[PDB]
Amino acid sequence: PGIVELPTLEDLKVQEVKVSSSVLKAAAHHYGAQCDKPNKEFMLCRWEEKDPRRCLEEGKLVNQCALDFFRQIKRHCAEPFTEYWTCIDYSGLQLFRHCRKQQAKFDECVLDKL
Amino acid sequence: PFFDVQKRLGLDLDRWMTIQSAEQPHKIPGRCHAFEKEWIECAHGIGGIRAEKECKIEFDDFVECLLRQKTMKRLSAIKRQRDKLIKEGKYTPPPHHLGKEDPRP
Amino acid sequence: GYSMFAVGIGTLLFGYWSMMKWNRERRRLQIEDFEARIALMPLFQAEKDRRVLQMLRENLEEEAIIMKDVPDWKVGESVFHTTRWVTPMMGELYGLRTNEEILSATYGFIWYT
Amino acid sequence: MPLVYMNIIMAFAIALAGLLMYRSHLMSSLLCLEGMMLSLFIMSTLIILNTHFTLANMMPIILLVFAACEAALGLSLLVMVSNTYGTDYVQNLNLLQC
Amino acid sequence: MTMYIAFILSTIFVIGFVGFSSKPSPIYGGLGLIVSGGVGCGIVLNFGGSFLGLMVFLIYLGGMLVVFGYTTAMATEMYPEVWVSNKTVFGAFVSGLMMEFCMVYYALKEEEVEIIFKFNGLGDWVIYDTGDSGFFSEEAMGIAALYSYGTWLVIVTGWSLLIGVVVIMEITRGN
Amino acid sequence: MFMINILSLIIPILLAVAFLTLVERKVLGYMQLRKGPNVVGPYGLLQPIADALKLFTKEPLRPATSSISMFIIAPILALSLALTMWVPLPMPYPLINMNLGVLFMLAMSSLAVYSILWSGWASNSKYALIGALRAVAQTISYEVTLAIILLSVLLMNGSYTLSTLITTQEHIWMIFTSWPLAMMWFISTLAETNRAPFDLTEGESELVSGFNVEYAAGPFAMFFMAEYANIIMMNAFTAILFLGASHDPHTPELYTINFVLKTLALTITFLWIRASYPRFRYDQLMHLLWKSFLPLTLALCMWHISLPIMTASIPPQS
Amino acid sequence: MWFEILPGIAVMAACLFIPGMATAHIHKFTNGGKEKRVAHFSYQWNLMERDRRISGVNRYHVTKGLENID
Amino acid sequence: MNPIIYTTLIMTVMSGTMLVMISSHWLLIWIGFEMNLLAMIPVLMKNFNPRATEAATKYFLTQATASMMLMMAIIINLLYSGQWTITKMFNPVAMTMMTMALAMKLGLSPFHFWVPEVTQGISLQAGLLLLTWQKLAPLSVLCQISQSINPNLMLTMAMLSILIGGWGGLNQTQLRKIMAYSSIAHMGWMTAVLPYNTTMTILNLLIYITMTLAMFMLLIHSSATTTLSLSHTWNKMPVITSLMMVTLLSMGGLPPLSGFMPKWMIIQEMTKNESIIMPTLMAMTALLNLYFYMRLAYSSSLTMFPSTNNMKMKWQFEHTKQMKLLPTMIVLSTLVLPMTPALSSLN
Amino acid sequence: MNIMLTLLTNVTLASLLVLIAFWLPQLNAYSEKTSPYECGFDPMGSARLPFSMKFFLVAITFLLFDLEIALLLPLPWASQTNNLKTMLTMALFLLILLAASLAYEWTQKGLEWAE
Amino acid sequence: AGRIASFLKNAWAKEPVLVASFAIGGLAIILPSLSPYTNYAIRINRATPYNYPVPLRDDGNMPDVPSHPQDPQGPSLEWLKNL
Ligand SMILES: CCCCCCCCCCCCCCCCC[C@@H](O)O[C@H](CO[C@H](O)CCCCCCCCCCCCCCC)COP(=O)(O)OCC[N+](C)(C)C
Ligand SMILES: CCCCCCCCCCCCCCCCC[C@@H](O)O[C@H](CO[C@H](O)CCCCCCCCCCCCCCC)COP(=O)(O)OCC[N+](C)(C)C
Ligand SMILES: CCCCCCCC/C=C/CCCCCCCC(=O)OC[C@H](COP(=O)(O)OCCN)OC(=O)CCCCCCC/C=C/CCCCCCCC
Ligand SMILES: CCCCCCCC/C=C\CCCCCCCC(=O)O[C@H](COC(=O)CCCCCCC/C=C/CCCCCCCC)COP(=O)(O)OCCN
Repeated sequence: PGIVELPTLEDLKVQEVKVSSSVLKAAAHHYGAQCDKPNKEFMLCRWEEKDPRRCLEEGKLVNQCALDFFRQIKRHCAEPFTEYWTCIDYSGLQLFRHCRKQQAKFDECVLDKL
Repeated sequence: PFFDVQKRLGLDLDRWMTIQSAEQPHKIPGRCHAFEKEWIECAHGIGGIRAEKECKIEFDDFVECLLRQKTMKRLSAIKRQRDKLIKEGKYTPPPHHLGKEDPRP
Repeated sequence: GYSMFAVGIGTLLFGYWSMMKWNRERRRLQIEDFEARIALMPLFQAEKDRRVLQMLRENLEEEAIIMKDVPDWKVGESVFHTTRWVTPMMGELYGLRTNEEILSATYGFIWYT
Repeated sequence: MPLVYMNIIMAFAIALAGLLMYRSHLMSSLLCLEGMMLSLFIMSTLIILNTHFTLANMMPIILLVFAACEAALGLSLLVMVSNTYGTDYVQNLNLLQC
Repeated sequence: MTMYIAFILSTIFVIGFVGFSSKPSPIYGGLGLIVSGGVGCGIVLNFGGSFLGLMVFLIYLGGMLVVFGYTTAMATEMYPEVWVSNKTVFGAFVSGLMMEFCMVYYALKEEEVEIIFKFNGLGDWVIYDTGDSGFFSEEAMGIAALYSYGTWLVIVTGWSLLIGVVVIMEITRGN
Repeated sequence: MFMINILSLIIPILLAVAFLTLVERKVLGYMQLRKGPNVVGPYGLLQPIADALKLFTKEPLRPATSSISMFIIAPILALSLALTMWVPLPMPYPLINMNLGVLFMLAMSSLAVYSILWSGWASNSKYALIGALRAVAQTISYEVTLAIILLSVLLMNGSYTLSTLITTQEHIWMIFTSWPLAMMWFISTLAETNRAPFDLTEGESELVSGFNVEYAAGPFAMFFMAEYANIIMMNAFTAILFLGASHDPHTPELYTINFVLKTLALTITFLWIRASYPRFRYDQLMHLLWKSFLPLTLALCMWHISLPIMTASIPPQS
Repeated sequence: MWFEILPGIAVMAACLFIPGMATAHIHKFTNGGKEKRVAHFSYQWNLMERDRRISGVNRYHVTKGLENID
Repeated sequence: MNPIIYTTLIMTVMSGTMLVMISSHWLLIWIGFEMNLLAMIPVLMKNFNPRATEAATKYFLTQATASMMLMMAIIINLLYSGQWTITKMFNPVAMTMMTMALAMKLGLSPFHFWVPEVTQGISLQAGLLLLTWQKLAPLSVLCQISQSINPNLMLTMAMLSILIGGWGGLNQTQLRKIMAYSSIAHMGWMTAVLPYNTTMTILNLLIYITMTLAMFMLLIHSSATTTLSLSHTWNKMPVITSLMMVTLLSMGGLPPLSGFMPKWMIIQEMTKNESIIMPTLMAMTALLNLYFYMRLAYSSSLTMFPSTNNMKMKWQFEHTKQMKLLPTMIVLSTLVLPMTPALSSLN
Repeated sequence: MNIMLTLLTNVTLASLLVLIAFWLPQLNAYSEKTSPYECGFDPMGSARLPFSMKFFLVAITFLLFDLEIALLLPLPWASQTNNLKTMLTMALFLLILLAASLAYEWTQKGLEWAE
Repeated sequence: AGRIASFLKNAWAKEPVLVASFAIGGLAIILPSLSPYTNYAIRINRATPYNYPVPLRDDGNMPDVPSHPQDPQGPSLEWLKNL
């Protein structure tokens, strides 16, 4: 029935986003506000092609956008973000409601700096 | 025998639950949505006698998705050959397979 | 007689009002959490695609090494007539790995309490 | 098919054989009927869960409902039989022949 | 191969079925059916069907309580029979056990068609889903869809239950 | 590390049952104008230890007419089920976190009746049989109403997870929203635990010892421990369901203290009720459950389905 | 008593305090001291599995912050 | 029984049959069968006595076993093809189980033993219902799944049903058991032609239902359940016995009566395929049913049996309840052969 | 896995308690000690004789009413659908049907025990 | 109108439980059709985003679809914050 085409391992290499789920959740809203365009392009490719092998470059672009976003976040509000995601990480359900002061500080920093 | 009351009145008493490719809640897809969709679109309007012959390929793919007999046969063949090779001692299996792999997110 | 019924009805109404307020707030909080998940989804999808493809490629290379002894085995041959992408069965991704990974991939979520 | 499917099918066959082979008590045969219903529930649930047929998830519950009806029906009849004979033996249901 | 948990549970399911199908006495038959209901709940739980397994266990517990009461009322004798108190019951039980063991050996050491098709084993873990999505339980959504999609099913089921109440009253009226 | 958690759950529960025996005896004594155990140990604090040591050094009897396998199986089932019913309770964190904890409690509770059923049948004596049939009647009386009350109360929780009840009652106790359901649930839990005025399976005045009349020494002590563990567990379930303590994620000890205090209050209320009232006739319990509780429960289930939709107050977590 | 009933009540209260406190402390001891993660749905389980994969020591509770992205 | 409750139960029986007939989902067909059985059980027990209770118990056991096999066949079909629609039945083992379950529901040989017993244990009205209305749902399902049938199994069961109906009817003095064996033979005839033409099955079912309704209504009009009690009817109302004789002759399949039309048609259809031996066997076997019909006609209409003195009193009174559809049923049972081509309207 | 371990632990503890109870103390079993208890006098018949159930109709009705519990349990999830009118209509239909069945059994003396 | 008042009084004097049950059931039946917040419940249910919103391909002729989540087009949840 024919053989299955697969990408090489070298083609699958990309810089990785290696922050935990609490870190991702603490920055989720700003991340979706800033990196919207590459993510939407990747999702449209994914839902139109119906094949993960045809949207690899879009995934690499998504990783690059996330890396740039987190580099900026590190560059301007390391400490408020660290406090906010530590607060989020302590919770067993990772709840937004239990840490609003740290979220307010992080929001103020990102608004003023960027 | 069959009085197609639903078709005559356009009621849809039970047709919503006849197939897995039909409007699930929250758009949750069946495991074999595409195969069933292709088979149904192939067999539509030509009758059962013709569909049993001319849509045999789509139906075979759908049944393979449903029960996965050939996939297990192929996996078992690969595993048997690998086990024979290691028993003979010529296999030399890789670190990722053994759990020493460098995981990615 | 009348006083007890009135007091019970008043207690019920006060509880109803408080629960209405709290449940609406909880609905808003759920919507916020769902939006955060929506924002995070594309990156997870990209990494999942890369993980699945990498496991498939590793299995393909290992099978090409293993199954060269036999006469009539086409390496990487599909079992479907169609040439479109088919989601892996997970016996195909974890078929050559240790039973610990197999257990974690199969029953890990169900047994986590 | 996996081994579990064969086990459930074997359970159904065993319950059917138990129903078809009466000893004395009508209650034991009713229990065999209930066992057949349980086996059908398990088999259908496993199939529906395996294929992720979301709307079919309500089908087994429906089965249970009618099982109860069937279970109630049988029990009702047993009561009458007992009230006629002081026992639930199938030997006493022999007033009518072929 | 992985812990054989599903295979063990299904074997115990078959064993309980053989236990109540040899028909020792409705007390022990009810015990065997309760055991089968428990292991079936476990089997369904291991596939992701928590609600269905719990529901079937609860329903069969209630049914077997009613059956126990009816056995005390109408299905007793001076010496109730157990699996080792009678040669017919013991023979049926041993035949069922041997049939199950033979079928398991046949399907495990070989790959042959018993009745329908062939089977090699490999454990039930192979045909799983690796589906990664959802803030909800799919089984819960499908079952809850009974009140929005299954209006016809609800109508026929409710009518059948009301008719069943009327029917049991008519049957036991007597006269 | 998990086995340590299991042991630290199940040993303190057994100690609590042992001293609940003493507390019940003393409360009944002081409500009956007497003292109760105050001799062996200061304030009777060594009485449970003496009772346990006496019961486990006493000869156990195997009746000649009894079915020995079921006779031995029944107390084991009772005690193991009573211990297992504790594992999904959030205090504030459960040992086992279940999506459907409420249904698990329902199923295990409806399984626990077979201990009494099989012990009474396997004793092969008339009083034990009468007690077991009374147990059948009691379950048929209470089960459906209990389930419908549970569903009606949980229609405001949004799920069947027991931990969510803590967040549901963050501001107000659920009793202020469903106090009629709370009353019916309290009576139903009195009936489910075979407690006075619904202690009909034992029926001391009518059936001597009822279903456990043939049991002695350790097997009898096991039934006793299972019963008292069920008492404490059901009152803890009521406390979680209707009087929700506030949980601070950085100080769970406060929640634990609050929840334990509420559970002890409800258990003392159980003892008070036992000391206060006479016993029902077991057909009268069926009539009370099927002619008064069931219609009101159906109407309240209708009301509690309609109310969140009417007021746009539906809970989250579909 | 009536206050001589209190010692038994205190003993029962102390016994009943143990399960909750022990569960909380054991959960904190085996999860980095930060309230063991809850996974009622497959998405949260996927989050935990990703955390374990990127932790570098096969433990989900080991959290990697911004220092891990150079 | 309350008349309101009886009407509700009859309506529920009919609703279950209609649900079977209009459903596209296998689950809804199974539900229709369950509802039909649940409502049918009390109708068989309307006049309470031990024989009625025994008949109801036997009927319940048979139909519950059949429904369990039905559901298992449905589930096997779903396993090998995720389909719920009633169609060509993609699995052969499931199709065999489905055929056996439907045959057990219909009372086809060798699952025939319950029919004479249940018919004898109930009243004549309940027997009328059981032998006329209860055949519609399984036959409708069989017509819908006919293309996937295995002709060997169904033809074997049909031939066995015809043979057993004739042989069993040869031995009976009770009228209800005679009717039951006649029903078994006619079901055999109906299922013999099903794999070739479902229109012929429908035509045979309609003619059989008309003749059976006329027979049962005549038996209710003259309160006879045995041959000897029917042998008195000539001394009270000879017109009833004459109409009964003509109806029996029609049920025997003699030309030019209407009962000849289905067999004739079926035979022709079977010769349109090759199928020569089986129709010849079927006709030669139906001669047995003709024989015991003729014996009944000898007892009731063609000779006069001795009567009793008290019969004189019965001469002074008239029948109170009158069946409005009996004359039309008799006419349709006898004089319908010249309108045979109208069967085209059935397809 | 954890739930299986918990079940095993509880069952093992109960079994060990039974074993200790039966093997630690001194046993002196004789025929009179192990005879059935009927308040000091020998029983007339056997305890395995049929024992009449006066509430059999209520037991069958309980069987029927238990399945409506399974029907009504998914209501918390059903309350999250977009078409709330149909869901509310169907839930009220089911509850009204259950109440009507209870009323029918009540008015026809079905809840009265046999005498 | 006068006999039914006596009937209601007698029912309240003999079977108060059934009176309360029927009153509660009737209120639960009829009230939801007269409430303005039922549609609010429907809207709240529809506003819960369980699945991912898949973007549409721009053909250049959809001025009602936003090009960014923060754009003024698209649905609004501002009614939900005031509830
Ligand atoms: C000609 C003779 C007429 C009288 C005899 C009728 C006999 C049958 C009894 C009832 C008739 C059945 C018709 C109703 C079929 C249900 C489906 C239809 O009505 O649509 C539903 C409309 O629901 C309405 O609420 C109608 C249902 C209310 C039924 C009232 C109960 C009447 C039954 C009484 C008789 C039954 C037996 C006796 C019980 C008392 C669902 O619509 P909707 O949800 O938008 O969209 C679904 C698609 N989605 C999921 C993708 C969104
Ligand atoms: C709370 C739950 C967990 C607790 C944790 C501990 C669990 C304890 C274990 C459960 C048993 C408790 C009872 C302890 C009493 C001893 C019972 C038995 O084991 O002793 C004798 C067992 O011995 C046997 O009778 C025969 C002797 C040993 C049999 C030989 C088997 C081969 C083993 C090799 C031995 C060589 C030396 C061993 C050391 C290496 C039985 O004698 P018997 O009188 O009837 O029974 C009544 C005992 N009395 C006298 C105290 C009243
Ligand atoms: C401000 C005005 C309030 C208006 C409230 C609405 C109307 C209230 C009155 C309606 C009916 C009230 C109860 C019926 C009248 C009085 C009771 C009666 O009929 O006789 C009592 C008698 C019971 O006494 P026994 O058991 O026979 O005693 C034997 C020993 N001597 O009642 C009966 O026989 C039958 C009772 C049937 C109960 C109905 C079943 C449960 C239904 C209620 C559940 C929820 C209903 C909601 C749906 C309906 C919505 C409108
Ligand atoms: C604005 C919209 C709101 C909708 C309306 C809501 C308000 C409705 C108000 C009425 C609710 C009342 C709920 C009470 C439910 C049952 C009451 C009842 O009538 O039961 C009695 C009996 O019920 C009992 O007495 C229970 C018996 C067992 C007693 C056990 C001990 C007593 C309880 C001690 C205190 C318990 C405290 C309960 C809550 C504890 C905290 C959770 C029936 O028996 P009879 O009087 O004989 O009449 C029947 C024949 N005609």
